[PDB]
Amino acid sequence: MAAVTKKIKRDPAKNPMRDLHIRKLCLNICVGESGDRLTRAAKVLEQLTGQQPVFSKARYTVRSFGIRRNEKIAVHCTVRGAKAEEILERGLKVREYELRRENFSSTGNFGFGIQEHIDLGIKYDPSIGIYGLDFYVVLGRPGYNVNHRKRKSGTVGFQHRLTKEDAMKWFQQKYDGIILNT
Amino acid sequence: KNKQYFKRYQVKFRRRREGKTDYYARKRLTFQDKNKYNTPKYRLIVRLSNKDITVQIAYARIEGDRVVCAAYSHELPKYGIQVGLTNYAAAYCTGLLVARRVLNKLGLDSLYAGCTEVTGEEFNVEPVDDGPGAFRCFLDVGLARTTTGARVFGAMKGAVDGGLNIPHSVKRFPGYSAETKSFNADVHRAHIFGQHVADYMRSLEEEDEESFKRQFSRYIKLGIRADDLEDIYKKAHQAIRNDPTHKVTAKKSSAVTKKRWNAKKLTNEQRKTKIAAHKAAYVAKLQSET
Amino acid sequence: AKSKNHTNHNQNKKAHRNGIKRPLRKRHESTLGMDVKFLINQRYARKGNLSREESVKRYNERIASQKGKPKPVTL
Amino acid sequence: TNSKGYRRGTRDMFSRPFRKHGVIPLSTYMRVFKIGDIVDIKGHGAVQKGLPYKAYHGKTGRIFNVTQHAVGVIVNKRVRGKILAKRVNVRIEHIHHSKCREDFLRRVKENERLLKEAKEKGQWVSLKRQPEQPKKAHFVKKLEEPIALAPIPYEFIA
Amino acid sequence: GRRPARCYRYCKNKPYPKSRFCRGVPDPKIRIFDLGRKKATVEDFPLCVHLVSDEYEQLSSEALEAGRICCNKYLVKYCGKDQFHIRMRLHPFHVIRINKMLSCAGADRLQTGMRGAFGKPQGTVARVRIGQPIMSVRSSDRYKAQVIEALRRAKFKFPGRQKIYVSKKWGFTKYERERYEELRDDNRLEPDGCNVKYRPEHGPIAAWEKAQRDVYA
RNA sequence: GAGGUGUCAGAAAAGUUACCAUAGGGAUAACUGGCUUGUGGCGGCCAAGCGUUCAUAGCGACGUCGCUUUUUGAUCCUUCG
RNA sequence: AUCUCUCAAAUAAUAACGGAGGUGUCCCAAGGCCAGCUCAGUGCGGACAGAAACCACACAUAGAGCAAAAGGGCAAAUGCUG
RNA sequence: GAUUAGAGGCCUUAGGGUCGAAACGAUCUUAACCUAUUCUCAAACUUUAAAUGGGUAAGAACCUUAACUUUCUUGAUAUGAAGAUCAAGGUUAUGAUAUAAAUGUCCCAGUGGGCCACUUUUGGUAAGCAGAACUGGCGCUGUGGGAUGAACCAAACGUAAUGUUACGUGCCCAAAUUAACAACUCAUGCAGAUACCAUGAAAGGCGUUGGUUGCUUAAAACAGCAGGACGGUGAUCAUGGAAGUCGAAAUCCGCUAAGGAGUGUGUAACAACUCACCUGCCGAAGCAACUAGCCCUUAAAAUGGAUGGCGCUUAAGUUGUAU
RNA sequence: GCCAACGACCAUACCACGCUGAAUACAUCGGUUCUCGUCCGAUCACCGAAAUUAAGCAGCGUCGCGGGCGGUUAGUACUUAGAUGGGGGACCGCUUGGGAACACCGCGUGUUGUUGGCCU
Repeated sequence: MAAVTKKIKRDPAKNPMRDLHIRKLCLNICVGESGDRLTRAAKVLEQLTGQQPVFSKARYTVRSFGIRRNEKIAVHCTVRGAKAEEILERGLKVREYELRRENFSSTGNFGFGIQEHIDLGIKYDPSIGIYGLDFYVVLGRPGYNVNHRKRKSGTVGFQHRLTKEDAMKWFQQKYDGIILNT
Repeated sequence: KNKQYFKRYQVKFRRRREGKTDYYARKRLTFQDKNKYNTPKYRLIVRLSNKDITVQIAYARIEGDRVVCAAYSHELPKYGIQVGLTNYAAAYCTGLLVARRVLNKLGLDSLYAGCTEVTGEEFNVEPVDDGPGAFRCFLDVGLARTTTGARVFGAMKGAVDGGLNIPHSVKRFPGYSAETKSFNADVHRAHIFGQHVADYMRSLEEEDEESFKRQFSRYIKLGIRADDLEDIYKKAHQAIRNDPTHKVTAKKSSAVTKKRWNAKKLTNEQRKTKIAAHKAAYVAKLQSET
Repeated sequence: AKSKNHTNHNQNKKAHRNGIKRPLRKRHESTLGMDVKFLINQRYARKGNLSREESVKRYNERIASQKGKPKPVTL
Repeated sequence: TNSKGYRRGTRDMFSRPFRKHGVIPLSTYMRVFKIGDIVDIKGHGAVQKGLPYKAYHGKTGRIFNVTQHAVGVIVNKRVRGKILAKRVNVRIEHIHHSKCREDFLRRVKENERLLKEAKEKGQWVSLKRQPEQPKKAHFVKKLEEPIALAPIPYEFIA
Repeated sequence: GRRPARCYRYCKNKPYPKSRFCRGVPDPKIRIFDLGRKKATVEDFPLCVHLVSDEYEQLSSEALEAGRICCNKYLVKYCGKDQFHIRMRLHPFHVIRINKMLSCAGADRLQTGMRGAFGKPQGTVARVRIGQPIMSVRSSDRYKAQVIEALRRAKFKFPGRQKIYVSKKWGFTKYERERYEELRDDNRLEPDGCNVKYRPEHGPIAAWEKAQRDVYA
């Protein structure tokens, strides 16, 4: 606001550092039960990711479906680096990756539901059955650790914060999928 | 939204807004007992950065902390430490440095020679009798998690091997395995001599040349092979005990108002002339169509 | 019955009749309930006050044993 | 039909100010306090470790015993009516430094010095305070816009 | 039960507030405070006339119900059915406690000798000070006779003594009538429901700019 | 240290008397007098009205303001030799 | 017997069978301490997914929580988890 | 924490719909929601924050200077601290007060029912009731004044002379019917008359005395006694008549100094009929809405009766003052 | 004119947005063998530098929000104190003194300490 822009020639404000790197992929299964209905969903993820997953205890007893405080209804696991970008393209062929428009949170994040989890390069294994999955991919830029450190922390700004268009271009650019603007 | 938010909101302090101090160690460190009225605390700051660690001895006061002495790892290329300035072993010699950069101020150089043969045992100093009791200090790490063998404790290990009486245990020195302790002193003699940085190279001498195009590059720019790192770090210990010259500087000066530089702040007159034309420009944008 | 339970009339006319009686100004005061040494230290310095005229000069000559005190200005 | 007990009617003695909540600023622990010093008591509402009672907040008195992190002050409490000398321990943030001596201690310097410059001229001291006298006889010119300037009312119509 | 207010004519206590657990209190129908063309803008009704009091009177709310339905039913007779704005400037936000002898059925046998002395709630009241207007009628300047005579018939339902200002205001504004126009005539005042806008300058530019846009183009 | 006095600075304790008693009490009720008015009883201001029409011949809604104290109470001033 | 806000009239004190409530317990952690993390809620997203949960990113001055009444108090805690 | 009123809004929360099969094209509407306002408040609400207040200080028991002391817990001057002796210090450190103050014992007697009052205040509808905060009184206290009285206003009291004072001076009743004043006020069953205090309302009143605003008037106003007053148009609204006229949509004008689709009796038609208006007439101020002084009305209780009494009415009443 | 560490008072420092930032720096940033922690080397932990000044951060801009200050609302509101002052009452007036508050208008946008350091 009334500050002289004047464009001192160091860069055209291109991307030397705004390079839009995928931060992480987090997985979750929300199945309203426990027991074998839990741990078979647990042994989905240990072979699907290679990380030992963590469960999640429910927040409050809702009694519309009888889930209880500390009942461990749900399983979730996170993936950072060298495994996100292979799991997602596995998840995109089953997605036939022209994925619908939202699917796109305004903070530059995008996730999607899938069904029929066998087609992620795994055997059917009728001992465990089928399990419906939700995916969620969080993207970032080089620099977001400034938000998440203990010492001299701080927020980022108008940009490097990711707009939704930063998440739709980058999905249109690589992986070549259209966004299905319905 | 968020407008009478601002009338009631008040701010956490300054250095909880920057995220620098914590004010829950700051009260509890610098507290002296209020009957030993004004004899200060003399704690020991250790702050570390991406480039260069920092160790200052200080005691707080009403008007900001006084500082008796400070020693950085950037001084170390005098004493032969050219690269690798944030090792644990590079953190060792800095805490060794102030523990001899400060006893010259007190003249405590005849007494408290310290652990002259460093090997990794907790040789807290002894009060040499009939006179000067040993210098006292307490560790202030502040905002780093005190995990078992962090870089900040070699700086402490520099000081207690320098000769400063600091109470400490060993449970955050490296290699003292808490399953189960394992007073294994010798892993210091591999760490304070920096050798596991070298043995990282000796376990990477053979796999990738690009590993040397990766991390511990520029040892290759100075020919620093993975064999003589102790011989650097042994030589520093006898050379830091030569002369902490306290970094005297006699530029004196090129400092004053060069060149302007930082966009002075527009008094109300030229503020008003900015608004006077802007209101005149907007009717000029309106008088254009009519 | 109930006429007058708990009033303050005539209560500061009484308290200002044999009047309001400031405490004291005592030169020395009781050290009863002070820090208990502290006071054993001052009970040790009270005994060792031995020099009025004699040794009180003499230790300056002992300062000159280090030709004075150039060094200890720091701690 | 009561008060009783020990912290009743302290919705405003130990309320915090407008937006001075939070971490106590760390100079409060750094002040030096001596024995025989004079001191005030404003019970700090965010520190529960030995607040003064409500009958001593507002009251000044002399320190006479200092400890690790509290101070034993002597506060005059009026009872009926024989004023007692109490012996109160409080912590540090329930204490401030008085200023009531601070002006006098700069009056002792200057009356030592207004006699010190008058040590050489000799005469004369004029040390003690005076309350406000009448001013003097002046005369003042208009000099500057002669009179009237004349206020005369018209104060109702409304 | 519908207690008279010969017994409740003064500010006898520091005023009772309205709690948030005592539900069971009587629901009044004093819900109406503005009457007339309440939707008309400032340009439609420029005359404003108050009914200013002369004591620290405490008004009942029975009187304020009558003081609005009196002045409606001359101004829907002698002013035209929309040419005004009756407004109560004064809300009855207090409680009166009535310890009455509902001491029939004759065999409780402890009822009160002086045991106990709880109060019992049966309505509201509205407290007034000197120079505090109770109603204001915003209308057009033509019915000036019709409104100052409408408020005389609102006096005789209120206790106390009232005085009838015709304002130098331009309706319900804070502004003087001539001083309204001078500030109005270029950009500086903006229309609203029944009021105006006050120096939209600071800040920062576009509110100065866009309000200068539409007055230009 | 514990076992508990909650009437909580701490006796171990059911009623009745119209068959009654004593010491007293106007420190205390029933009774007159006094003060008081929720109740009792009460007449002006302003008119929405009714009054076929017509406001006020006669009444007069919501208001509002005053008046009496033999009742009803409210109190406990006076009196319990 | 006892506690909290009000009465209470800007020290503290103050009364009525005045007003609104509380107590006779509860806790081997709900006590201690060191470390880590931040809450009410709202906003955009994600198979079965509304009020449905759960994962997820931003906002979030305490509008949460702190055994219990009420009042103060607390944000790298006194809160949550270890 | 209650809370009135509307304004603005992409809205997509949208309710009716609507143009539309629905609209997903769009239209407004209505509900919220959001934005900038707005009316009124709060013993158990606060950003701000008085007066009256509460605390402490105001010098020799002071001010510095020194080196000594200590076992110590803290410290390399074996520094700090708290002290023990020396060195320097002007004129003693706001004002005004001192009927003497300080301190023991006998905690010796009595008391541990209080009432009244300003301002504050809670319960009650009120109370000469109930309960508190402050100061002063009564209790214990006479005298002067209020005719009268526990507390009001003056004043506190040894026996006397003289002189001089808050309330009063028409007579009871000492001293003014003032060789002092201006005004206000007529009161036919209570004129009014010494603060507390001995009850009184709202609203009036062409009773009277002042006022503030608004007119009209010397181109002669108001007041009283003359003239004209319909038609274009039974165009028109109204048929219980409309024709100017119970009630009128309209709607001007023509005529003309002055006549309007018209002013009048609880006159259904025409019409009679009169006002408005103008000029004649006379010619100095006039008309109205207010406002607050005293007076009045409101204003009604039981033995006979109370400005204290008589009486007073250019006062012996009331307001402002003087000797 | 700066930078880092450590602060003090703790918004004139905060928030939103936009621009700039020489050097010293700080960061961002590369890795997981060790120490070390994690479901996940993101967080911490440890190793050391290729990249970058984008962002943090620093400096500024805005009739910005807020917050700070001053005038002014105002000798106002309220209030000590006094009257055998007014009024039927509410309440008011006078005398003697103390004397605010929102709003409103303006004006400022952190000041600094100790220690090393850069010098456009």
